[PDB]
Amino acid sequence: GVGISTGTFNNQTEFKFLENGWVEITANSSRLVHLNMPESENYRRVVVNNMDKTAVNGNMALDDIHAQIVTPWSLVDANAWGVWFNPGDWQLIVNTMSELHLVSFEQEIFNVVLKTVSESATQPPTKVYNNDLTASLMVALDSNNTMPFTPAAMRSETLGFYPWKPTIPTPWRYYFQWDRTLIPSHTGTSGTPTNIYHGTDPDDVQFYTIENSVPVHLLRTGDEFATGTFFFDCKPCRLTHTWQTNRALGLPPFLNSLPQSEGATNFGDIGVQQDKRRGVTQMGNTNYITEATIMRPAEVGYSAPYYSFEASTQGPFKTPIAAGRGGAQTDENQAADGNPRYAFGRQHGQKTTTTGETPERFTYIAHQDTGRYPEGDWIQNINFNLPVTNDNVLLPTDPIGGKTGINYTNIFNTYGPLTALNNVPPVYPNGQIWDKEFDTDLKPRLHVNAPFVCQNNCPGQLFVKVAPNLTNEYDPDASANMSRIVTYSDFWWKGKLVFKAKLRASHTWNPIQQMSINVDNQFNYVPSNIGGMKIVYEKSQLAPRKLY
Amino acid sequence: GVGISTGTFNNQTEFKFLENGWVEITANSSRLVHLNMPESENYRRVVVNNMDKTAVNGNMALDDIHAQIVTPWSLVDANAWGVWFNPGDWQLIVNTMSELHLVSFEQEIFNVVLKTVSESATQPPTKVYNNDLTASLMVALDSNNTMPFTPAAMRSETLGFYPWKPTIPTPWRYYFQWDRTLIPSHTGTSGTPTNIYHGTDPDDVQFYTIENSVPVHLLRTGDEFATGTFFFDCKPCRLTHTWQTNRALGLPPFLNSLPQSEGATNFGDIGVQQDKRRGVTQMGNTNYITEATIMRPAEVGYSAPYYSFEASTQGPFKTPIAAGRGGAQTDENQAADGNPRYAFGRQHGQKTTTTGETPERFTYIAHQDTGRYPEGDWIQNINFNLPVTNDNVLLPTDPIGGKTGINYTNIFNTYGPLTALNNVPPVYPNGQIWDKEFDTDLKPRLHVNAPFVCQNNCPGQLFVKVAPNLTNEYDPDASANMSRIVTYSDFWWKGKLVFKAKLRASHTWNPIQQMSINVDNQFNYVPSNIGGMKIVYEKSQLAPRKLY
Amino acid sequence: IGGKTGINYTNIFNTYGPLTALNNVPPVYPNGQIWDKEFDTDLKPRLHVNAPFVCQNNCPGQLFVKVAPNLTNEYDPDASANMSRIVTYSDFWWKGKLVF
Amino acid sequence: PAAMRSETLGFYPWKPTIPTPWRYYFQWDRTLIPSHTGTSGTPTNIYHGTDPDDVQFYTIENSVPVHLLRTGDEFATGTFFFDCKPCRLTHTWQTNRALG
Amino acid sequence: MDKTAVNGNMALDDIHAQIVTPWSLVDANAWGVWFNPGDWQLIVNTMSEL
Amino acid sequence: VGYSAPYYSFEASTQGPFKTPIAAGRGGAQTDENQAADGNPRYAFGRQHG
Amino acid sequence: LPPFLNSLPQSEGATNFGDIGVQQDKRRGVTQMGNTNYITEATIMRPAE
Repeated sequence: GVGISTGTFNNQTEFKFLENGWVEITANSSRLVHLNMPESENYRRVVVNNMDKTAVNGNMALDDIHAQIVTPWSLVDANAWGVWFNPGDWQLIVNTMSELHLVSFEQEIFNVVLKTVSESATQPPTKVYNNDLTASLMVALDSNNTMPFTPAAMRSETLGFYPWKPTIPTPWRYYFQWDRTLIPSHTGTSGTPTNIYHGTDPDDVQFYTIENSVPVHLLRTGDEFATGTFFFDCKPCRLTHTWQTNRALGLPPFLNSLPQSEGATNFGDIGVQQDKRRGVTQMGNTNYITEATIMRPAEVGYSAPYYSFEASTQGPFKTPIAAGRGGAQTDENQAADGNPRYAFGRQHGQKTTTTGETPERFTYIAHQDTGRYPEGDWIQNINFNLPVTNDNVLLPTDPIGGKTGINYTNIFNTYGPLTALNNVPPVYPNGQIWDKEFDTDLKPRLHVNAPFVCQNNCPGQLFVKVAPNLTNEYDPDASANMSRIVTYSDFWWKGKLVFKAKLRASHTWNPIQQMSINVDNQFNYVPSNIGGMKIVYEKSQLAPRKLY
Repeated sequence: GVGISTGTFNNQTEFKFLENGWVEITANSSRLVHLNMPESENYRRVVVNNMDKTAVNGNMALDDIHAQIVTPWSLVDANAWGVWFNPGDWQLIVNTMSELHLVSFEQEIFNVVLKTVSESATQPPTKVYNNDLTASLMVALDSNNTMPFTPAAMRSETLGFYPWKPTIPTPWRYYFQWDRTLIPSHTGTSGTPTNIYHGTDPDDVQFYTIENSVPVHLLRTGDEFATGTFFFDCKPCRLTHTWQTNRALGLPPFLNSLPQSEGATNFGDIGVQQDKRRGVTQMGNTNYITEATIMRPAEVGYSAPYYSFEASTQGPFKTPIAAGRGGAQTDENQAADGNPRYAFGRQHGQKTTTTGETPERFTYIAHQDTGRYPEGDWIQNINFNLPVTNDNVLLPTDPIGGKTGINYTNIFNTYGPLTALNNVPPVYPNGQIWDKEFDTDLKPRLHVNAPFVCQNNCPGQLFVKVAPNLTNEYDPDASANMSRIVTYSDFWWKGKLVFKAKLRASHTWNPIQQMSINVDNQFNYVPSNIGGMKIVYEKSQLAPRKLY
Repeated sequence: IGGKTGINYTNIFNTYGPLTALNNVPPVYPNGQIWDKEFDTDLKPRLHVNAPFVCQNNCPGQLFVKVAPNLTNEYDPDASANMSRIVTYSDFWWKGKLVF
Repeated sequence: PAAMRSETLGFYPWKPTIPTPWRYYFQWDRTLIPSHTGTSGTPTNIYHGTDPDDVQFYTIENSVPVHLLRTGDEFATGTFFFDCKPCRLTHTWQTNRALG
Repeated sequence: MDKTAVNGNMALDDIHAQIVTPWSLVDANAWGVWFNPGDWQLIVNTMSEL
Repeated sequence: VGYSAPYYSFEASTQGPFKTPIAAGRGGAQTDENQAADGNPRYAFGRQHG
Repeated sequence: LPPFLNSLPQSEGATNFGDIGVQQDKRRGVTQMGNTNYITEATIMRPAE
C-alpha cells in the first residue's frame, strides 16, 4: 500500500558451519539508491574522436576513438568484492579458509519513493519537493542475457562499499561497430602516418533496445520487484599461493659435505665435479649436470611479449598477460608488466573527506611465484662451450633491430604444451567477482579480471529508469525536445550472495603468514573525527601450498 | 613376544569439525624415554640449609631451607603446552578459536628395552652393551591420588618438546614437614636476628612410599602398560582478552560541540560546566560530575600489596598476585609485579646448540587490562576542596614509616565484593595445562599457574623404576650398600589429549590482531645448519572482547 | 599517616574478609536503575552498586531508532561535501509492559 | 544504560519525550601523575593514543537487522523473560554489637 | 588538559574517546517510568520482596 | 556485618584515574547533610525526570 | 615439587645437609618477579595462598 513498507534492511554476513569442515557463507547487502530522470529520452549514437591528441608522432598509445550507443536506462551493478564484505569478514575468510565456491545470487527492489521538484522562483529561489504517488519506476531484468554484457567494476562504477551511505547507479551504454586505422611512429619522424577513422561496416551493425527485448515492470510506491535465485556452476577459487619455481621441483642433490659450525657463510657442498654427476638432462652434447640443466617435469609460468600493442580492425590494444613478476626483486621502483593497477574514487575506497578529483591508485603485486625476471634470461649456441664467447650469446643488453632500448625479451614467447600456471587471485575490494565466458568456439583457459567465470549462463543485468512525466503541452509532431516534470526517485536495493568455503588445516611445523592489524595500518579501519572512511586493499592468497 | 612390537608411534594433531561451530581437537604425542637405574635404592630424608647465605643482613629473600624425601622412583610428566602442540597448530588454535574445553587424557608405555653395561676394562677401556631379556621395569600408576601432587612444569622438568629427540624423566621427591623462623633485617643493622631451624613437628609427619600405596606392574620386553581414559570436568578457558577499564563502562557523556576539521588536535568538548552536569556519583558532598567521579557498576581488577613477603610456620614466602600491569606504560625497563617469569633449558625451548649453563628467560606480559598503575593513585580528604593542599593528599611520593623508598601503594589492598577479574591465560610452550584444586574447606577462586583446575579428581601420576639386578654376592645383614649390575632402560611413551573448541565470529568492521610470521621472527621456526632448534613463546589471548 | 595532618589510617584501611556479610543495594525511586547486565568476565562481582536486579545470562536488547535519509534532486556521492537532505522529523508512540 | 546519565524516558505520561543520541566508548591510553598545590614543576599529563590490539568499531547496519516503518507500520518486540534473585524491601538494623 | 594542568585538580579528568553514531536509543530502565507515587507507596508499604 | 573500605581512594590504570566503588556507606543518627560520608549515591537530574 | 639436590650427604647426623649445586641466578622454574633472575624457595611461584 501507500503507507506500508515492502521489505527489510539487512547487511549481515553469516557463517554456518556444516560437517566435514565446510562452511556456508551467506553475505547480505543493502543500499539506498538515488536515481534521477534521464537527460534525454532517446537513444544516441555518439562517435568519440581524440585525433588531435594522436596527431603528434609517438603518442599512439593514447588512442580513444570509438563509437557507442547512449541509452536512457541505468544499471544496478553489484559485481565487486567490497559490496558484500567488510575488512573483518574478509580477514576471517582469508585467514581461516583454503578454497571458495560460489553458489547463488539474488536481488530485489523495495520501498520506492518518487518526488517532483517544483522550483518556486523567489528572490531566494527555493524548491519544494512533493510526493508524486501515481508516478512509476520502470524496472527491466534481462534474464535471458540478450543485451551485451557490461561489467561495471572495470570502470569503477559499481554500488558503494559503505552500507550507511546512499549510492547512485551507472548510466548504461554499449559499444557500436566502427573501423579505424592508426600507423605508429616516433618523435622525429618525417611526415604524418595514416590516422583515419573509416566508419561502420554494415555487416556488423547491432542496435539493441531494452523495450523490444526485455519485459518491463512498472513500480509505484506500494510495489516491490524481486529477482529469483540464480545458481552458479563454477570451478573453486583457491586462497593459497604457490612458491615453487622450476629450480625447486623434485629431489635435491645429495650433499657429501655438511657444515660443522653455525653461520650464514658455512655452506654445504656437493663433493662431485659437474662432469661426474648422475641424473637426466636434455642436452645431448653436454656432460654437465647442474641445477640449471637438470630435467624438470614441466614448466611453471611463461614468458610473454611485454608492452606489445597489437592492431586489428578497430585500432590498437595492449596484449594481456596472465601472471607478472613480483617479490624480492621488484618493488614500486622496479616497474613490471602483468600486475594490475586500480583507480577509484571516494565511493569505492578513497578517503571520503579528501580534496581534489585525482583518484586513488594502487598496483596489486600477487604472492604466487609464476612470473619471469627478464634481466636474467639468455640464449646461447648449441655448441655449449662453457666460458661463452661474445658472438655466441644473446643477452638482454644486445640491441634488437638496432634499437638500444629494445632487447629480445620484448618479443620473446615461451608458451607451450608444458606450461603450468595459476588462476587470477581475488582483489579486495575493487576486484570483480564473476565474469561471463566468451561465446566463441575455442574459449580461453582463464580470464585476467575475475576469479570465477560462469560458463553456461550468468546472472542477468538489472536496468532501472524513471517513467516519463509529461506536462499539458505535448506535441509529438514537433521536432523539439520532450518537456517533462523534474522527477527523481529513491529505492532500496537488497542482494544476497551465498558462498561455500573449506576450513584450512596445518601441515608444517612453522606458522603461516596471516592478515593482522598493527600500528601502521591502525587508522585505516576506523572513521576520523569528521567521518572520513576509507578501504585499503588486502591480499587474498596468504598461505603457501606445495605445487609438486 | 621378544621380537614383536607392542605399539605405534603417533604424533599427529587432528581437527574434527562438528556441527554448530564446534571442533574436536585431539593431540597425540609420542616420545622415547631414557631411564637409568637409581643412585640409591633407599628413601632418604634430606635437610637443605643455606644459613650461611642468609647470615648476612638483608638477604632474607634468598632463603632455601626446607626438608624433602628423596625416593628412588622417577616421574613421567606431560603437563605442559609444548608437549602436545607445535607452533603451527598453536597458531591455528589461537587465531581461529574463541574458547577451549578439556575433555580427556590417556597415556601408555610400550616397546621396553633393558640393557646392561659390562665395562671390559682395556687400556682403551671399552663397554659392551648387552640385552637383558629377563630384566624388568616397574611401573606404578597412582590412580587414586594418594601420593602428594607434584607438577613438574613449575621446575621446568616435563617431557621434551621435540618429537624426534629422546627425553628423560624426573627423579621424584616430595616435601617433608619442618619448622623454621627468620627475622628480617637490612644492611647496617646492629647484631644478628634469629635465624633458627627448629625441626619437625610430630603431629604433621607423613612418610609415603610407592610400594605400600600403589599396585606396581612388572614389565619385561614383550609387555605393554596402558592407562585408561580419564575424563575432565572443567570450566572453559577463553582465548579473548578484555580491554575495558572502569573509565570505559557505560554511556559516554554527550558532546555539544564536535570538531569541524581533521587533525589530532581538533578535540570535542562537553559544553556543560562540571558543576552543572547530570548523572550519578558516590560523593555526597560534591557537585562535580567528571569521568573519574561518575558511578560505575563494579570494579575491574584490584590493588594488591606488591613485593610483600609473608612469614608462617615454615618460613617466608611471596604473596601471589592474580593480575599484573602491562601495555603502553610498562616495558622491560618499567619493572612490574604479577607477570610471571619463566626459565628453561635446551630441552624446553632454548637453542639446542647454545653454549653455557645459563638458562633462557622471558617475562610474559598479558593483554588483558586488569592491572593497576601505582604511580597515579592518590587518597584525599573527604572535604574535597578541588585545588588540593599539601596535607590533604596521600601521594606515592610521600614516605611511609619514614622510608623514602616505600609509599602507601606497597601496603594497599582494594579487594572487595565489587571486584571483577579474569582467569589466567595459557602460556605456550612452558605453561601448565591443568592443576589440582586444594583439599580445603574454602577453595580459592582461581590459580595463578594453570588455566584449567580439575576439581573432583585429576589424572593420576605415572611412576617408573628399573627393577633391582643383583649379583651373586648379596648379604642383607651387612650394613654396606647393595651391589647391582649397571642397567638402564629405553621405552616409548604415547599420550593422547582431547580438547574441544568453538570457532570465533566477526563482530566489528575492523580486523583483529593475529599471530603471523614475518622477517623478524622468521628463523625462530626453522632449524639451523647444525640442527639447532628453539621454541619462542607465543601469546594466546589475541582477539578483544567487550566486558560490558 | 605519612606526615599528613589531614590523613589518618582509616583512609587506607580495608577489612574485607571471609567473615563479611553485607546486603544488596536498595531501589531508588524514581531516578534509579531497575536491571543491569552482568560482566562477561571469568570471576564476577558479588553485587552491583547501581541496580538491584542483575540479569545474569542475558538482558533485554536495546532498541535503536533513526529517521531514514530523505535526499534531494542534487546528490553526488563522489563529492567530498556533506549530504544535503530534506528537514524531516518524526513522532511515534512507545508502549512498554513490565511484569513483577 | 541511560539512567546513569539521567537520559531515560520521561516520568509524566501526559508529556512528550525525546530519545538519547547513542554513543559508546573507544579505546585510548592516558597517564596522569597526581600532585598538590605548591608542587615544583609539572607532572606528566600525557594522552598516548590507541592500542591496535583493542580496537573495536561497531555499526548498527552490519550487526542488527533493520526494519523500515512507514505510517501504517507497527513494530513489536517479543516478550523477554528475566531470571534474577529477589530484591527485598526490608532493611536490617543489627550491628555486631547486637548479635546473640 | 588545560583544566588538569593546574596542580591538584586531577580529580577533574575528562579525557576519553568515543564513537558518535547517528542512531538514537529508546531507554526505559528507570523506576519512575513505570510507577507513580501512589503505586510506589502501595508496593513499599504492603510488600516484602520483589 | 559490613566492612571498612579505603574511602575517597582514586586508582589509576591504563585509561586514567577513577574512584573506587564502595558497597555500603554510613548513615543514621551520627551523619546528616552536614556530616559528609562516602558510599551514599548522589543523583542529579533535570525537568524531565523530577 | 621440591628442588633437585645434586649433592646428598654421606654420613648420618643433624649437621650433614644436602645442597642444590646450582647458583641462585642459574636455576630454572617460574617466579612472579619480572626483574629478578633469582629463583629461591621464597620467590618460586605457588598455585594459590
